[PDB]
Amino acid sequence: FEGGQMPLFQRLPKRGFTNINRKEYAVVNLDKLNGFAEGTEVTPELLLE
Amino acid sequence: PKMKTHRGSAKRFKKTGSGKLKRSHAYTSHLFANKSQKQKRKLRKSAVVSAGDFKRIKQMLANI
Amino acid sequence: GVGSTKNGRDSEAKRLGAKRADGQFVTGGSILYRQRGTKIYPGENVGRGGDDTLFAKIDGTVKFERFGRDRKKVSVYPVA
RNA sequence: UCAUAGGAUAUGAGAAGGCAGACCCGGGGAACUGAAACAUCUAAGUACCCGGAGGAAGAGAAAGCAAAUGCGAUUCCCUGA
RNA sequence: GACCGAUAGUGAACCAGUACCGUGAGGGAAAGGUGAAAAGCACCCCGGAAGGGGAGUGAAAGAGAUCCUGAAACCGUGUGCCUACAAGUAGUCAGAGCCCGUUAACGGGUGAUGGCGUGCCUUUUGUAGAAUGAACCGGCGAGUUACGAUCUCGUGCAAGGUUAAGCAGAAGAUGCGGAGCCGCAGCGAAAGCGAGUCUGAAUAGGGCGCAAGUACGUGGUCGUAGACCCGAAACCAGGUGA
RNA sequence: GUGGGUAGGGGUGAAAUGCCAAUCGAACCUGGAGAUAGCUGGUUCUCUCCGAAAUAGCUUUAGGGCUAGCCUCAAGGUAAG
RNA sequence: UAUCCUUGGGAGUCAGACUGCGAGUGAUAAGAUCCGUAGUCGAAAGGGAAACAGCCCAGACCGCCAGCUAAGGUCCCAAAGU
RNA sequence: AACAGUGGUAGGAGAGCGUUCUAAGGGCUGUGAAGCCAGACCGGAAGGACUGGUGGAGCGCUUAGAAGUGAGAAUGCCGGUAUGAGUAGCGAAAGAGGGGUGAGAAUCCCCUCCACCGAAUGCCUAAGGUUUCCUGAGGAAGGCUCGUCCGCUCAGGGUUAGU
RNA sequence: AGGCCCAGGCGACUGUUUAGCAAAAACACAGGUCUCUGCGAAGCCGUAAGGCGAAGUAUAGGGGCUGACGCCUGCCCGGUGCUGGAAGGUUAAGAGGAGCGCUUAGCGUAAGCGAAGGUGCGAAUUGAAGCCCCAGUAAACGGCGGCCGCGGUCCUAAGGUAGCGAAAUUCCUUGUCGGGUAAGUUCCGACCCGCACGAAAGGCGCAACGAUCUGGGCACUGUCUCAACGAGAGACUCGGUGAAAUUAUAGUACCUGUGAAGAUGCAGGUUACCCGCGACAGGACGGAAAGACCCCGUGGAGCUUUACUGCAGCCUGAUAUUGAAUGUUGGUAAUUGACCUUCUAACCCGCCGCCCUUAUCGGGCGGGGAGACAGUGUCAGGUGGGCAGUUUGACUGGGGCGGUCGCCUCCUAAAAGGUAACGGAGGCGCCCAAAGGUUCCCUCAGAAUGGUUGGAAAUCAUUCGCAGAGUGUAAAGGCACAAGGGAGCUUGACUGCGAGACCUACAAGUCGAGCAGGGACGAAAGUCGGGCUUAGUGAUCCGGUGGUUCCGCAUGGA
Ligand SMILES: [K+]
Ligand SMILES: [K+]
Ligand SMILES: [K+]
Ligand SMILES: [K+]
Ligand SMILES: [K+]
Ligand SMILES: [K+]
Ligand SMILES: [K+]
Ligand SMILES: [K+]
Ligand SMILES: [K+]
Ligand SMILES: [K+]
Ligand SMILES: [K+]
Ligand SMILES: [K+]
Ligand SMILES: [K+]
Ligand SMILES: [K+]
Ligand SMILES: [K+]
Ligand SMILES: [K+]
Ligand SMILES: [K+]
Ligand SMILES: [K+]
Ligand SMILES: [K+]
Ligand SMILES: [K+]
Ligand SMILES: [K+]
Ligand SMILES: [K+]
Ligand SMILES: [K+]
Ligand SMILES: [K+]
Ligand SMILES: [K+]
Ligand SMILES: [Mg+2]
Ligand SMILES: [Mg+2]
Ligand SMILES: [Mg+2]
Ligand SMILES: [Mg+2]
Ligand SMILES: [Mg+2]
Ligand SMILES: [Mg+2]
Ligand SMILES: [Mg+2]
Ligand SMILES: [Mg+2]
Ligand SMILES: [Mg+2]
Ligand SMILES: [Mg+2]
Ligand SMILES: [Mg+2]
Ligand SMILES: [Mg+2]
Ligand SMILES: [Mg+2]
Ligand SMILES: [Mg+2]
Ligand SMILES: [Mg+2]
Ligand SMILES: [Mg+2]
Ligand SMILES: [Mg+2]
Ligand SMILES: [Mg+2]
Ligand SMILES: [Mg+2]
Ligand SMILES: [Mg+2]
Ligand SMILES: [Mg+2]
Ligand SMILES: [Mg+2]
Ligand SMILES: [Mg+2]
Ligand SMILES: [Mg+2]
Ligand SMILES: [Mg+2]
Ligand SMILES: [Mg+2]
Ligand SMILES: [Mg+2]
Ligand SMILES: [Mg+2]
Ligand SMILES: [Mg+2]
Ligand SMILES: [Mg+2]
Ligand SMILES: [Mg+2]
Ligand SMILES: [Mg+2]
Ligand SMILES: [Mg+2]
Ligand SMILES: [Mg+2]
Ligand SMILES: [Mg+2]
Ligand SMILES: [Mg+2]
Ligand SMILES: [Mg+2]
Ligand SMILES: [Mg+2]
Ligand SMILES: [Mg+2]
Ligand SMILES: [Mg+2]
Ligand SMILES: [Mg+2]
Ligand SMILES: [Mg+2]
Ligand SMILES: [Mg+2]
Ligand SMILES: [Mg+2]
Ligand SMILES: [Mg+2]
Ligand SMILES: [Mg+2]
Ligand SMILES: [Mg+2]
Ligand SMILES: [Mg+2]
Ligand SMILES: [Mg+2]
Ligand SMILES: [Mg+2]
Ligand SMILES: [Mg+2]
Ligand SMILES: [Mg+2]
Ligand SMILES: [Mg+2]
Ligand SMILES: [Mg+2]
Ligand SMILES: [Mg+2]
Ligand SMILES: [Mg+2]
Ligand SMILES: [Mg+2]
Ligand SMILES: [Mg+2]
Ligand SMILES: [Mg+2]
Ligand SMILES: [Mg+2]
Ligand SMILES: [Mg+2]
Ligand SMILES: [Mg+2]
Ligand SMILES: [Mg+2]
Ligand SMILES: [Mg+2]
Ligand SMILES: [Mg+2]
Ligand SMILES: [Mg+2]
Ligand SMILES: [Mg+2]
Ligand SMILES: [Mg+2]
Ligand SMILES: [Mg+2]
Ligand SMILES: [Mg+2]
Ligand SMILES: [Mg+2]
Ligand SMILES: [Mg+2]
Ligand SMILES: [Mg+2]
Ligand SMILES: [Mg+2]
Ligand SMILES: [Mg+2]
Ligand SMILES: [Mg+2]
Ligand SMILES: [Mg+2]
Ligand SMILES: [Mg+2]
Ligand SMILES: [Mg+2]
Repeated sequence: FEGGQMPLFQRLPKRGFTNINRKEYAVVNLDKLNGFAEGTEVTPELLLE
Repeated sequence: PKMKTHRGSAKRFKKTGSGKLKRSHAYTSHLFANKSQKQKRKLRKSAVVSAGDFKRIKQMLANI
Repeated sequence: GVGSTKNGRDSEAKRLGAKRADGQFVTGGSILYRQRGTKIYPGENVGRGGDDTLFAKIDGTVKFERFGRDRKKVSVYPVA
C-alpha cells in the first residue's frame, strides 16, 4: 500500500499465460555424468536411484 | 497459516536468476498516437523493479 | 469577503545548464549542456541534439571555449 | 340409494418432553468489519433462529479418476499448494 | 503437567449462580489458614456487659476465635536535636552548636545560618506551567503465542540437504517411513531451446543469465490471526418489557 | 379503581419526535464481540556505544501513509570521501 | 584530515521554533506568513544577558576545599580596579 | 602500554541485573527456612551480602533451560486508609414537672396539667407486605442523639365460618 | 370568600400538549371544501389465513387541506400532479427463425469446398401497461412581470382583483404626521416607497372566551427613594452523633517585571512574630462534566429529495393451472396459430337450503352466481424516499462561500542546479500532407527621394538600413556561415535497435553517436528516425480491431 498512490503492481500490465501442458525436465550436465564409470548405461532410473 | 501470494503481483512480475524482479512497462495499453516511436520501442522492452519498490513488495512474492 | 488570484501557475523546472565540468573526462554520449537554442555551440567531437542538448561524440576531456567574439562552444578532445 | 364423512368402543412399553452451552446433517440466515470511502466483493453460509438425529453423523460400492504394458466404493491424515 | 496457588486458578477452594440488583429477560459479588491435639483459658480480681489484669493449658496465648505470617498508607504515646522577625517545589552544597556511638568508617542523629534551586508524567516549536494525569498506600494491570515468510548468527551434512502423515516406542528420545519440499540452470508470454536464451531478417546490437545450498535452533522484522493494552458513538441477530 | 389489548425497521400519539418501567431522532437484555477507532490515553529493570527528523515526491492527501532524504547494525570494497 | 561507496537487517521522522543575513506576501506591521542561507533550540546541562528553549560564551564519563581562561565583569548586594 | 574519545529525545546496537518455574550437580535449614523489621556494609548501575529482632518450615548456590519476568502515571481495576473536620447535617410539629424502673434516663413506664389533628393525624377495608401481631427476656448491631425502649435480637405463643 | 377599568395583536369558544426548563399564537374542535370508495368498498394490519372498516353501505366510510360565526375567496392549466384520451412515435419477457459461425460423412495432388446431425449465436415480423403526445383540472403541487413616455413596448402560463398594510410580515427605521407622557426606539390611529401582505399553507372583520402576548389608567402598596425594628428556622456556644465533593508534595504574602505572551511558588524589591475562631468571596485561569459552539475523522445516527443503487407494494404482458363449441382471419401440407362470441366441467363465491352439528369456523351434498376470466406460481416491463444500504473531494492565514486542481514559459529564485505562498504575468488540451525531408538559391522591418489611378499606408526604382523583421502558436532562450524567405524532387512524420548520458522516490520523462534493413534528396561529401527549441496529454483493469512459426484441459479441431 502506497497511501492511496496507485500501487506499483496495479500501474504495470499483466503479462503472459501459464501453459497447461508445460514440460520441465530434470537437467543433467556432463560434469554429473563423470561420476559414473565407463561402460555404465546411464538410465533415468539409475540417475534417480 | 501459510502466507498468501499477492496474486495481482504474481501476474505482473517474475524472478530473474540473481533474484531481481522482471516487469513490463506502463503506458503500453493504448493512446499510441500520443507517444513517439522511440518511446514505444523502449516501453515495449522489459524492465527491473527498482530497489525502493523491491523493499516494499519483496515479501508479497515470497512463495514464487 | 475576499477575491481571488488569476495566477498561481508554473511549469516544472527543466534542470538546464552544464552537466560536465571543463577538464572532466567524459564517455561518448555524455550530455555536456542542456539548453533552449544555442547558448553554447557544439565544438569538436560534440553533437547538438534535437532539443539543443550538447553531447560528447567521443571519449575525451571536456573543454568550454570562446567561439569568436560573442559566442561560446564546448569541445571534447581525445586523451593522449 | 348403496355408501362415504362423522360417531362409538377395544388393543398399543406408538408419539409428545428433556438435554452435553460439545460433535453431525438439513431449513432459514445477518451485520459490524475488510476493501484504508462504497454499492459487486468481504466478513460468511459465520453468528443466530428452526427442524432432525446418532453414538457418532454425513459419505459410500463408479453414468468415477484419468490418459498408463492404467486405477478400482467411501471417509480421514500427509502432500500437491 | 518447566499449569494456578486465594486480587491467582472456575463466576464459585467457603452452603454461589447464593447474597444483592432488575417488572422481566438478565446482571452478579465478597468471603480460605487457632493449635500436633481443644488441651477452646477452672479459679481470683475491676466491670451491668463488652473488655481487660492475673492464674492455668500449650513449644508458643504478642497462636484466645474473619485466632499462621502480619508490609505500606493512616492513627497514636514517649522524647534526643531544632523551632514564635519568618517569604519556604522543601532539597542540595557549606556549616557551627547540641546529642549519640557504628557492618569503624577522612562515623550517626539534629540543624542556627550562608549559597544554589519553579515537583513527576504526558504532550509539545516551546510547559514551573494559569495544558494533561495521579488523594495516599498496597496488590493487579500492556509487543504474546501459533502457523507461514525473510535476514543475521549457530550447528550438521554439502552439489546436495531434508523427510511429512503414519507404524513401533514413556504422551519421550529414537528407529522405520523418500511420498513430498528446496537447491544443483538459465532464458522466453509460450512452443521451446539450453550455458545460454529472448528480441530481431541478422554470425548485429541490447535484456536477463553463464563465466552453496539445505535441515534444524536462538535472535531481529514482516504476514495471517483481537496481534502491545484500555476506550466509542453505532450496526446486526435472537429474546424480555404496556 | 380493577381486569385486559397493541412491542421496537414496532407500538401509541387532540402531534411535543411526545410517550413505551427515573432509558427514546428509534426501549431493554444477551449474543455476533476482544466490532472498528489513520483518534486520545497508557506501555513496568540498568548501564554503555552510536544518534536523527520535523524535508521532497505522490496520495479523497493534508495531525495518516508510502518511496526517497537523514539514524543505526553487519558484511564487503578498500582509501574512493 | 578520515571519511566515502556498495549490499543486506532494524528504525524513527513527514506540527518545527527563534536569531542573523537574502527575498516574496503584509503596511519594507506582527513573537505574522512563506521560501533561501548559517547558527542555536528541538535532543544541550554549565557561565553571561536580573528572571528569560531559540541571543553572547561554551558542549556535562566520574571525583578534588588545585590552576588558567571565555562571554561578561571588578563601589555594596556580588567574585575581581573606588 | 600509548593515543584518542565518552551531552542526548525519536530510534538502532551491545553488555548486564533481578523475578517464578524446570534439569543436573552441590548445599543450607527446628542448633531456626521463606517472609517481615532495622542497621553506619559491598558492587559502575540494575542490585547483592552480613548482623540483630520477628517468624515458625522451608530455601539458596552453580551451570543451562523456559517465561503470566520487573509499574509511578492509563479521569486504569480491586482493597485499605486519609484530607476536607469534630466541619455540613441529624428529614415540617409542644411540652413541662412529679413519681417509677435501672449500672446508667431530656429520650422507657405511670400520673398531672398543657398542646396538636378532627371530610382527619379518627374508625373500617383493598392492593401490597408476610409474622411486622401478643407475652416474657435482651441491648452487640439497626434506630441519624440516647435508650432500661422499639416495627430491632432471643424464646414461646396467637389467625376457629353452611351464612 | 372577585381587584377593577380602557385599548390593541393572536387564537372563535370548553378542551389538548413537550412526565422532569416551552401551556402557547402550537394541537384539537364544530363548520367548510376537495378527493377516493357500489361493498370480498376504498383505506388499513398481516407472507397468508384472519381481521379492523362495519354486524356500517354514498345523508356511509377512508384520506388531504382549511378551521366558530359574518362578508368573501380574483387571475394563470405553460410546468408538475391527478383524471381522461384520438391519431402519430417509442418500448420487455415470450413468440418467430431469414441468415451466419464451429464440427465433418463425403470430396479434393494440396490449398480449399462441404451433405446430414449436433452445437453456438441470431435479423425481419409480432409483443402490454408505461412514456412521448393530446384534452381537462388550482379549497391540486404551484405561479400571480420588466422597461419607457392612462398609452407604448418587451416578456410571460398569466402578470396580485377585493380586502388589508412600517404588520407575530417593513431591511432602510426610532419612516412621516397625529394621539397619549414633563419627557414614549414600546403602544394606539392614520399615511403607503408592501426590502419581502393578499384571498381555504385562506383574506378581511368579529360579540363571547384566555394562568395568551402588548400599551395605558384607577386602587394599592417596602418594588423603589432608603432603609429601620420585631418573631421564628438555620448560622453562633455547649453536650451527643457525624458525612461529602476535592486533594502531586507544600513551611502556600505584596508590587513591578519575567516566562507557553494573565505567577503563592521565577527575578528584583517591598512587607510579614507563632496558633486559632466568626465573617467575605478577589485569586488559586477554583470544583463539577475528556466543550454542546467551532474545526477535524475518507466516525456515526435521524431526516429529505428530480443524488446513486436497490427492495416492498401497486400496475401491466407472456406462460402454467386451462377445457369444449361456433364464427372470422393468418401461416405451413389437412393440421396448427391469431382473435371474436358462446358454452360448462376445472378454478372462485365474505350467496341460499340441507347434513356432519347444541357451530356466523371448516367440510360434504344440492341450488344459484361467476367462469377458463379471476386467483395463485414462474418470467418480464413500468411505477415506486413507502422502505433499505450508501455517496455527497481536497487545498484554504478557522470553516463555509468564492477561487484553484494536470501540462508549458517567464519573474520572484539570493550569477550551477533546485527552491515556497489563495506571490507577480501569460499560454496548452493543438496545428501543418507542408508549416516535414533534402538539394540549390536568397535576405528582413522601417525610412528617405521620385512616381497616372494612389492617399499616411497597395505596386515599382534608387540609396540608407544588425535585424529596429521573421520564426504556425504563450513566453524565454536561440537564429542573418540563418533556425528567417523562395524553388525543384520527395515521404526518414522510416523498421529493428542502441555504447553512453541527463532527469528522477517510484512510475514515467529527455538526449544520443553508432550498427543493420530498405529508402529520399544530392555530382559527391553528406543530411534525414517530423516541425528553431521547450506545452498540445492520462497508469492499470476491462473491451474492440488487425497481425501471429505461441498455448489449446484425452486426441483432432474449436
Ligand atoms: K457490508
Ligand atoms: K477503512
Ligand atoms: K471472583
Ligand atoms: K516524634
Ligand atoms: K538551604
Ligand atoms: K483545561
Ligand atoms: K545475449
Ligand atoms: K550451514
Ligand atoms: K525468524
Ligand atoms: K504482532
Ligand atoms: K429499535
Ligand atoms: K412514534
Ligand atoms: K427497565
Ligand atoms: K540501512
Ligand atoms: K531564517
Ligand atoms: K529471618
Ligand atoms: K493509578
Ligand atoms: K378542613
Ligand atoms: K425491651
Ligand atoms: K401542540
Ligand atoms: K413603560
Ligand atoms: K502554559
Ligand atoms: K474567593
Ligand atoms: K488567521
Ligand atoms: K522543400
Ligand atoms: Mg495492446
Ligand atoms: Mg521554468
Ligand atoms: Mg523534435
Ligand atoms: Mg470500508
Ligand atoms: Mg448409529
Ligand atoms: Mg441412541
Ligand atoms: Mg450413516
Ligand atoms: Mg494471601
Ligand atoms: Mg476467585
Ligand atoms: Mg426481586
Ligand atoms: Mg508474634
Ligand atoms: Mg504452622
Ligand atoms: Mg495473625
Ligand atoms: Mg527567633
Ligand atoms: Mg525586622
Ligand atoms: Mg500549542
Ligand atoms: Mg498553580
Ligand atoms: Mg488533552
Ligand atoms: Mg486530577
Ligand atoms: Mg496506585
Ligand atoms: Mg439498518
Ligand atoms: Mg410481552
Ligand atoms: Mg399487562
Ligand atoms: Mg421514561
Ligand atoms: Mg465479528
Ligand atoms: Mg522509509
Ligand atoms: Mg520551515
Ligand atoms: Mg513565526
Ligand atoms: Mg542553495
Ligand atoms: Mg518533539
Ligand atoms: Mg547540535
Ligand atoms: Mg544560559
Ligand atoms: Mg542566572
Ligand atoms: Mg525543557
Ligand atoms: Mg586569572
Ligand atoms: Mg567583592
Ligand atoms: Mg554519546
Ligand atoms: Mg562531553
Ligand atoms: Mg534494540
Ligand atoms: Mg518462593
Ligand atoms: Mg538474617
Ligand atoms: Mg507482568
Ligand atoms: Mg466545634
Ligand atoms: Mg470549614
Ligand atoms: Mg460553621
Ligand atoms: Mg449545624
Ligand atoms: Mg426529626
Ligand atoms: Mg385545634
Ligand atoms: Mg409489638
Ligand atoms: Mg444509638
Ligand atoms: Mg384557544
Ligand atoms: Mg416540560
Ligand atoms: Mg411549564
Ligand atoms: Mg381478505
Ligand atoms: Mg368484519
Ligand atoms: Mg390551520
Ligand atoms: Mg384561490
Ligand atoms: Mg395542458
Ligand atoms: Mg409609565
Ligand atoms: Mg401569508
Ligand atoms: Mg391558498
Ligand atoms: Mg387562519
Ligand atoms: Mg382553556
Ligand atoms: Mg457540636
Ligand atoms: Mg522556561
Ligand atoms: Mg513577556
Ligand atoms: Mg505577571
Ligand atoms: Mg520573589
Ligand atoms: Mg474550572
Ligand atoms: Mg474534548
Ligand atoms: Mg434514505
Ligand atoms: Mg456498512
Ligand atoms: Mg477541508
Ligand atoms: Mg478562509
Ligand atoms: Mg466552492
Ligand atoms: Mg545561487
Ligand atoms: Mg539558478
Ligand atoms: Mg480496477
Ligand atoms: Mg483438446
